Amino acid sequence: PLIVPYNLPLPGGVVPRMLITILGTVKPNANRIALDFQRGNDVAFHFNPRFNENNRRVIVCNTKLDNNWGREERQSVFPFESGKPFKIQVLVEPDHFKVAVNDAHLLQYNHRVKKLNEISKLGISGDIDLTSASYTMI
Ligand SMILES: OC[C@H]1O[C@@H](S[C@@H]2O[C@H](CO)[C@@H](O)[C@H](O)[C@H]2O)[C@H](O)[C@@H](n2cc(-c3ccc(F)cc3)nn2)[C@H]1O
Ligand SMILES: [Cl-]
Repeated sequence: PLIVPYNLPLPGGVVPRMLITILGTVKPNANRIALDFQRGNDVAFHFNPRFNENNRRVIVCNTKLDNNWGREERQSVFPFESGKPFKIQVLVEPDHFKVAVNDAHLLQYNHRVKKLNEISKLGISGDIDLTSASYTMI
């Protein structure tokens, strides 16, 4: 329903209590997905499901500053399944992004980029059919 890669503007950046919801379906035989919360060219929060990294499924999270990736954070809980519909919810909290998939808490990612009100775009990329991408305040 939406064209991938998709850019969702986040007007005025993010703020605690802001909830971002992504609905879509993973393609058959998917290889990768990425969500990129961006501050200009920097990536404040990269959330990257990998379906086949050495025959393991893993989510890699990181930050990109001045074109350099930092220290990866890895989660081996892997809630996505090729061919199936999913919901990703990203709740901005004071100290971290809090991510739930299909209504189950998955991970938290501490804020490395601290100018939250400059994290003004979300890019959505990879091997999905994207149904919708939106935000609200809770
Ligand atoms: O850190 C995180 C980054 O990781 C690297 S790979 C990394 O490379 C290190 C040096 O060789 C190595 O040391 C680490 O082991 C290994 O993980 C990815 O290319 C990076 N990426 C992934 C994507 C991407 C684009 C579109 C999509 F739909 C899905 C994903 N765009 N950029 C990024 O995910
Ligand atoms: Cl990747």
